[PDB]
Amino acid sequence: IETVPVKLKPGMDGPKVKQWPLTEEKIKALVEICTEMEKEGKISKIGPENPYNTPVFAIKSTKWRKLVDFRELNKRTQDFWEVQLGIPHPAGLKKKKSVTVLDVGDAYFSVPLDEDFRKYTAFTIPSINNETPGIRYQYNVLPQGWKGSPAIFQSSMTKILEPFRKQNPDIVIYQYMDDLYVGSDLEIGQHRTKIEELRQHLLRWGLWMGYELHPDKWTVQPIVLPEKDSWTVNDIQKLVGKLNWASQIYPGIKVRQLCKLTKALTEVIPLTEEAELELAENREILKEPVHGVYYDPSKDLIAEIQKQGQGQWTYQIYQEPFKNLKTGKYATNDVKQLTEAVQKITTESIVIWGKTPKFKLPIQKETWETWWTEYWQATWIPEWEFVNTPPLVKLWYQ
Amino acid sequence: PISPIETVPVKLKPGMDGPKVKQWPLTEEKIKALVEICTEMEKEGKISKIGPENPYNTPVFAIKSTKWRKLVDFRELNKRTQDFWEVQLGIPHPAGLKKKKSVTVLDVGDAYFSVPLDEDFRKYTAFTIPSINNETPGIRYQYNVLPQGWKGSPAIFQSSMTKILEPFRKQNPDIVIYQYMDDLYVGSDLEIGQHRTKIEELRQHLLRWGLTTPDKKHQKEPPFLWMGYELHPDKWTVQPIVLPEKDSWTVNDIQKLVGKLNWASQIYPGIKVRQLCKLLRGTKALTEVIPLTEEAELELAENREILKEPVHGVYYDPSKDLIAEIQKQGQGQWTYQIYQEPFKNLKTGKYARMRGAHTNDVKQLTEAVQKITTESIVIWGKTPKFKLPIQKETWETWWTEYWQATWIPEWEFVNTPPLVKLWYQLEKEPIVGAETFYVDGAANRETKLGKAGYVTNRGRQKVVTLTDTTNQKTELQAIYLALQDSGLEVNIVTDSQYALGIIQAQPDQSESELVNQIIEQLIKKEKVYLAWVPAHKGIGGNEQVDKLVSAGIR
Ligand SMILES: Cc1cc(C#N)cc(C)c1Oc1ccnc(NC2CCN(Cc3ccc(S(C)(=O)=O)cc3)CC2)n1
Repeated sequence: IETVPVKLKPGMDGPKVKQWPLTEEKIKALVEICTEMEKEGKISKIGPENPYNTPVFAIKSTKWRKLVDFRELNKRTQDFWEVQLGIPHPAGLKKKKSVTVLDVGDAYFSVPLDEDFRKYTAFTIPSINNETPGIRYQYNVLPQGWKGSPAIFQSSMTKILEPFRKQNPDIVIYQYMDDLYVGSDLEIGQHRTKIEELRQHLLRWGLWMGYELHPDKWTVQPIVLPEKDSWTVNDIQKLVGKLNWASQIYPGIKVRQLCKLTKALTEVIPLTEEAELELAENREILKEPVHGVYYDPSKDLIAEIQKQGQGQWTYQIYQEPFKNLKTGKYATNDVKQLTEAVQKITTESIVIWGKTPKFKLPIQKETWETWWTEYWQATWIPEWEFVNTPPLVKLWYQ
Repeated sequence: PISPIETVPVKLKPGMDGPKVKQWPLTEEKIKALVEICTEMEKEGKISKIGPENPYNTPVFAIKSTKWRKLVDFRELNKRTQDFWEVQLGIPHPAGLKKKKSVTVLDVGDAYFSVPLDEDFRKYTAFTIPSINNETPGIRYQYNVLPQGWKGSPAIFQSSMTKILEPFRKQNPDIVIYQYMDDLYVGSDLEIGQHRTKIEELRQHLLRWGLTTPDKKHQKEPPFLWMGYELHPDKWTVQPIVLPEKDSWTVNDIQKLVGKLNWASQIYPGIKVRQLCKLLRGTKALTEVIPLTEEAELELAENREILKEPVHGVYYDPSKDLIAEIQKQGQGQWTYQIYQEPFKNLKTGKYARMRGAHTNDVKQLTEAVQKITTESIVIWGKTPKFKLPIQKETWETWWTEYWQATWIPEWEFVNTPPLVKLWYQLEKEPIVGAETFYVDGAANRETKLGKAGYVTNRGRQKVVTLTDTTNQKTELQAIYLALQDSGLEVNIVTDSQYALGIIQAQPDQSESELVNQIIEQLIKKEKVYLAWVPAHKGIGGNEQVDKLVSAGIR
């Protein structure tokens, strides 16, 4: 086994990312993990000649797991993992009755990493109250979290999967970062049996959400128009505004007749013939997907989240603003619920397009940066920005 | 000596070659001094004579006082040399330090000159001592050790020091060593005799690695002054703060005052710097005298009272819990204390930050909690239990209804007035028996003239003219009008999301005069219901205001 040469491009320097302060228990957990990885020769202590840095976190059941934030490196290594060695996405995955996610990141530890690239995988275990310099390391093997790891390994993954794929032609396997996405139209019992069969194939070779995923059942959350016995001026105004913003997305939406009826908000106005028809006609448009919107593989996916109150969260995935590719919902505390939603939306985004979306988070940067790791369970991290949710967009999406 | 430790491999920046900077002809005194200084360094193995083949050069200078010092200008080589990892991420806070029975301060002798340089890099440190009037070839020398003023020296010295200390640290886990530049701070719980022996063991381990230290008769004693603090055996404080008595304060004097107060605020509770910082606004000459406002004079007097008596801080005990308390000490001003045992503070602090344009006390307190949370994780690696001047019901009513996700760790209400409260609450549904004001505002983008007005279900109409205003301003002046000309209960319809968004967030403080005028009106009212409609959609009421508001080109 020999190394695959990795390149960033003629330009573009490596990552120089700050390490967010970690808790005592998280630091200790990392030193235990890293001492074992050093001994096993997976990572090596580094000198100051390596100016690079990638953040590290410790996540969970009871056992601690090391999570490296390779977002900057993945961004800076795009030519390698995407254009040069791209893993193709199957359109069939989203159509399967049941999809199973299995962690395969332990396979990357058996493969060495290009000596000339190693320096870019530099990370720091910080010390409490800056009392000690801070433990510096770099990877010797393909690191979990880096998008270059499955790009290099794909050739070895194909050999492992070759018999299982031949014996099961209707089963679809997709490799995304440290996970395998296994889809089938089989009955749940048979599906689970085939998952255990695949685990054994991986055992030789050395290897929110729920038990499985059901993407064939993934329906969009339609923009809901209230069904009222009595309608006040205010009710119409809310309905006029909601439909007006929906007309920007859905081709065919009409407000004209509803607009036709200086009055007090509390005053009741009777529901006219053509407006009742318009409302029923718009209702039918919102049920079906948006006409004219298609996924551009060269464009970045963007996701917006709205806190709906009472443990309810709404979300939309788009490339061009308000042109929705998917809309949906998620059902103890605000941050815990939000991290659960982010992970769920990312899991769907991977299944459907083979890419993660950039999140527009309705939270203060600092609050999120402090707490996200406390509830996070995924091997990956999506891109995120901190946004102030416009008050209207929450109301328009229920 | 020169440490036997393996060299750190150095490289130049990718597309760069070593410096080839011409040596300027120097004075005879300077040439004499440099030769003298260089001969002693060469004899110690710090530098080595080189041939004419080496093409790299860095300029040298000599400055005098009776002693002469060698000054190498590494500006060019530093530009060409690679980047290095940051020496240290931060400085320890005294509040985070655990009690240690005995303390010794050791200083490394000729630190950089005691650490070897990468053999492959040595050539780049080449310098020439010019001959009298540069007539004959000069004396060519290269560094074998870390040169003073070179980019890689601070990083390479610390890593070497960290590598050297590693075996000692492992062999002595109960001993504490703090590395900072040429200094070494050793602490232990061992009794005076046992400690002094372990110090010597360390000095001997350091000598075994080419590093000299001062002997037991040269070390520091009484109350340890470290990094701007006074470290006593069982307590800590900041170094003495002299608040100068001045009849006239220059920009520079105020700048220094604020820094000294901000430094004092780590242990002195209630320190305020707001009114003094207001005097720093305006960008004036540093020597310029600024007349103190009554508010600043009052603030300076309140600070002088806090600093009249010395206040101390306690050290960290990992067995006990961390408790953080916050108090509102004016508008936008927040004060905090962190302790383990009631009122025996580990540290103190303040928060005053206008995140965005408009805010309320509930948002400000949450932001203050967040600032302390991060701070606590840095200093102690854990979050404290908070004691807040807000009712659990005020917090619950706020967070559940607010669009933003807000989560604060384990906390309890403490009745320390002023209390955090919501000054007004907007209605969930429209009000019956209340006048509905349809408002609108439109300003001419060229003439800057604006028109704010309203139309009501009760028949009332009013239009006012505004000078040098934006559309953002007119839509805001329109809501202010509706609040000014209305009674205790009101319904307000706007086509501005900007105005809606601000008002919906329940602000009680703002940068804008208009917003604070609106706030003042919102508190007075008994009931207010704010609604939004899309502009230019032919909506009854909205279309009526638009007509009388757009009149005069808009
Ligand atoms: C950052 C730092 C600065 C100085 C200095 N400078 C000394 C040391 C070892 C130091 O590093 C650390 C690391 C962990 N815990 C502590 N614990 C400290 C808690 C405060 N004591 C204060 C103290 C003062 C005098 C004596 S004496 C005069 O009794 O030996 C004992 C303790 C020093 C260790 N200090």
